[PDB]
Amino acid sequence: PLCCTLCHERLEDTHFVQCPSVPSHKFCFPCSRQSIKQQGASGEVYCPSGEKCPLVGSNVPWAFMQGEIATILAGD
Amino acid sequence: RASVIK
Ligand SMILES: [Zn+2]
Ligand SMILES: [Zn+2]
Ligand SMILES: [Zn+2]
Repeated sequence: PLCCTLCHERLEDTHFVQCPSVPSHKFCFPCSRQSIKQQGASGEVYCPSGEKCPLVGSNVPWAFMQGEIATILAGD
Repeated sequence: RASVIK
């Protein structure tokens, strides 16, 4: 089933974050909000799995764009 | 890249 990697909640009928390089890394907005809060205290916000997963095609961790952060932190 | 938000 399509479920959040961190809290295991089913993702149907909700928005979620999809890691570009690891299809199974999917995160609900509540978990993504917590990850942004925790990570952004110290810099860029990488994959909420903690694994610093790369961009597809480049050897560098992907990170949330400012617009993605703003979308997620606005609330439901 | 495309947005990560689905
Ligand atoms: Zn979750
Ligand atoms: Zn990932
Ligand atoms: Zn990126």
